Amino acid sequence: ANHLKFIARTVMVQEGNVEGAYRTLNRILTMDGLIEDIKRRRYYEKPCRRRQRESYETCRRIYNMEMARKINFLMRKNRADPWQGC
Amino acid sequence: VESFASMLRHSPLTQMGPAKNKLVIGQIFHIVEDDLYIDFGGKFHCVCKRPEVDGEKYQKGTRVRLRLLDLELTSRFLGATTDTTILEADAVLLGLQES
Amino acid sequence: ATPSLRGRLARLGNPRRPILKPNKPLILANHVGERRREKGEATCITEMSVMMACWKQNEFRDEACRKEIQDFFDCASRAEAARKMRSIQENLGELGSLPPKKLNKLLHRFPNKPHV
Amino acid sequence: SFSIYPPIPGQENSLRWAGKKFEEIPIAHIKASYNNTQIQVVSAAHQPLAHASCGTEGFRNAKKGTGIAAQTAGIAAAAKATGKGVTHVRVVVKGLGPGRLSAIKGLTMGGLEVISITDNTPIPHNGCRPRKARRL
Amino acid sequence: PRYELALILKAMQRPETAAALKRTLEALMDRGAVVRNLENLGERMLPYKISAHNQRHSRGGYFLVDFYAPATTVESMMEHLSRDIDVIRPNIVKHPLTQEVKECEGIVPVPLEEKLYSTKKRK
RNA sequence: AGAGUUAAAUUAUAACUAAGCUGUAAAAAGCCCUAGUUAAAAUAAAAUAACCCACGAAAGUGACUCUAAUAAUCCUGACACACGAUAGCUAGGACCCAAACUGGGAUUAGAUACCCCACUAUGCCUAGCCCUAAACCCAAAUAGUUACAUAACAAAACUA
Ligand SMILES: [Mg+2]
Ligand SMILES: [Mg+2]
Ligand SMILES: [Mg+2]
Ligand SMILES: [Mg+2]
Ligand SMILES: [Mg+2]
Ligand SMILES: [Mg+2]
Ligand SMILES: [Mg+2]
Ligand SMILES: [Mg+2]
Ligand SMILES: [Mg+2]
Ligand SMILES: [Mg+2]
Ligand SMILES: [Mg+2]
Ligand SMILES: [Mg+2]
Ligand SMILES: [Mg+2]
Ligand SMILES: [Mg+2]
Ligand SMILES: [Mg+2]
Ligand SMILES: [Mg+2]
Ligand SMILES: [Mg+2]
Ligand SMILES: [Mg+2]
Ligand SMILES: [Mg+2]
Ligand SMILES: [Mg+2]
Ligand SMILES: [Mg+2]
Ligand SMILES: [Mg+2]
Ligand SMILES: [Mg+2]
Ligand SMILES: [Mg+2]
Ligand SMILES: [Mg+2]
Ligand SMILES: [Mg+2]
Ligand SMILES: [Mg+2]
Ligand SMILES: [Mg+2]
Ligand SMILES: [Mg+2]
Ligand SMILES: [Mg+2]
Ligand SMILES: [Mg+2]
Ligand SMILES: [Mg+2]
Ligand SMILES: [Mg+2]
Ligand SMILES: [Mg+2]
Ligand SMILES: [Mg+2]
Repeated sequence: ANHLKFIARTVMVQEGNVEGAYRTLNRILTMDGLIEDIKRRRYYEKPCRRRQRESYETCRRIYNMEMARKINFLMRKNRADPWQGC
Repeated sequence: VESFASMLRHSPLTQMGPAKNKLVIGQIFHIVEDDLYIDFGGKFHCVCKRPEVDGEKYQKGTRVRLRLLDLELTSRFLGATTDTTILEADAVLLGLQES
Repeated sequence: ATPSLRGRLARLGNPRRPILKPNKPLILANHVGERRREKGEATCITEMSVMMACWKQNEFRDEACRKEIQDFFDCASRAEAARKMRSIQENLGELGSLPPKKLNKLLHRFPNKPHV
Repeated sequence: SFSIYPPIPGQENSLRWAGKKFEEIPIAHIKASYNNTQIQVVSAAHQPLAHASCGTEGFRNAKKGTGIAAQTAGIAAAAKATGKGVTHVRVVVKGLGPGRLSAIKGLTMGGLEVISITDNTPIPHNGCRPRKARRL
Repeated sequence: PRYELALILKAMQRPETAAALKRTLEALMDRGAVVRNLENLGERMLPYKISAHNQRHSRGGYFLVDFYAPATTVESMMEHLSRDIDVIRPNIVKHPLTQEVKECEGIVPVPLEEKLYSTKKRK
């Protein structure tokens, strides 16, 4: 409100395609976590009920990180197998 | 008589030291269509993909140039006691036994 | 990089106080989560609306506007064939990863070890 | 380097639409609320040229929520605005609701030309506490 | 240097500016302060518009005053700065150069944590 | 613990503009001293950083700055001493927003509830009380060891 307007969260559509530029802006906000925050902040969420969220999120992030790594590590051996029908 | 420790101290696998970015010589002992299984002699063979240049030149018995990345592929993962082995080593293909 | 698990979990040794309380133990499972089927939206809605406006202005004589109508059916055929194609499309996978069957075999081939 | 989005308020940038500076192009406020949508098209001078609501467009208590209604309001809004002769519009969406995209499309399809989207959706830095969550 | 004074001042002409700075350092030298240096950072358009003394300002001049002062004092100078009619925002920070540089030796790599769960032959 | 400060948002209150605005699964009631825009103090609460894991004895503590400042050459120890989330009580201020209660509106066989709408004690400050929690990491303190060893499950087993 004290900041200069139109500098923030602004995309300018190129070659007149609107839908593309909107997708772009959406990708911005969702990349920064603002959509999850708006949606979060429609109602309240109590501090306890918040650390639960945090911890469940962070556990899940750890799991998915690890499992991802493991998958991409074992990726090589997806290759068609040499020894078949030994 | 040679003591084992002596055999160890003077071996090439020792002399090489750390595995990263080493320039190694290797041999192709098995082929599946795009994939060439290369024993450079270390413990485990590595795998490669036949390059676009001179495809038919790389055959079983052919000798090859390798840039050795890792002597073997291993890591420990979430809730694991022992780390996990691929039973291969990581290497890159440079040229074929440039002579 | 993977979030540090050091000091996080409530344990006998740990001098700190807990960070993560896992609901299910933190271990890589052997299998992988099955694919998530995506839901649909209302198909064609645009042409529907345009053709509505047309009949509103034209007092509902279908002969007055052929254009909105033919474009409407264009959308209907694009929609139906999009459904047929998304039915045969199961070779889609992740488009650059492998279908969860492959991941699961592959993961049973280099399982994760809790025991021993 | 073509179409860097945020054109500076300094004069180093010459790009004109209808021979106007980006500062002079009309602002269309879109407000997308879960039960509603409203567009108001205003001059760079802040003199309102157009107003359309999902209700003002003759929808009713629930149905006025939908994206249908949004594009509907958008069209007639751009009609009233086009009447006063605005070619180009820089748009701002306020709130996050059903008729965001629909209304923006509604301005285009309604024959009004769009340059920019910027999102001003109020994001508390932890000011006023929200109302309680619901089932409880 | 011990303390640092970030002066954002109402943008004026040169004489008025000079006046303001002068009387500022006078006030400081009166509360017992030793002034090291004066660094003019220019007249900038503020990042955002600041409302003080019933005037809402767009631009401002920027100044940096390094000085030594006794602990008891800082409040006094803050008060006399807040009172002032042409200060568009004051502040006083412990001068950055008292804070030490303790060498990042680098990243100490964190290994995966083991012996979380018991060894159990389950399933 | 003090003292000073405010970026986002919100609200008074004006200027325009349109008649609606709000609200749900769907509605109704409610408000049009309403709504969108443009201005704007106070009060309250502190996005991102945090995928960090620090500080405190615990409760607790994550907007900014400065002042004061974190017991013990360090073993255990009470019915003694000093603290102790929320809510609550006493007196005085504060009041954006939230909100037990209550009154409307739906839902329902009923609906003293879940959903909707207002509005209050109350959350906020200063001073004084009250001394309770799933105050739980349900895992006492201080030195150790990984020897011996699987009731079950959970955070593996044990000495002194
Ligand atoms: Mg404003
Ligand atoms: Mg987060
Ligand atoms: Mg501690
Ligand atoms: Mg605890
Ligand atoms: Mg559990
Ligand atoms: Mg917060
Ligand atoms: Mg309950
Ligand atoms: Mg287990
Ligand atoms: Mg106090
Ligand atoms: Mg403000
Ligand atoms: Mg306002
Ligand atoms: Mg207001
Ligand atoms: Mg609804
Ligand atoms: Mg009514
Ligand atoms: Mg966070
Ligand atoms: Mg924490
Ligand atoms: Mg101590
Ligand atoms: Mg003691
Ligand atoms: Mg208490
Ligand atoms: Mg209280
Ligand atoms: Mg009250
Ligand atoms: Mg008031
Ligand atoms: Mg209220
Ligand atoms: Mg009732
Ligand atoms: Mg019943
Ligand atoms: Mg229910
Ligand atoms: Mg009230
Ligand atoms: Mg409190
Ligand atoms: Mg607790
Ligand atoms: Mg607990
Ligand atoms: Mg107990
Ligand atoms: Mg004890
Ligand atoms: Mg102690
Ligand atoms: Mg022992
Ligand atoms: Mg058993």
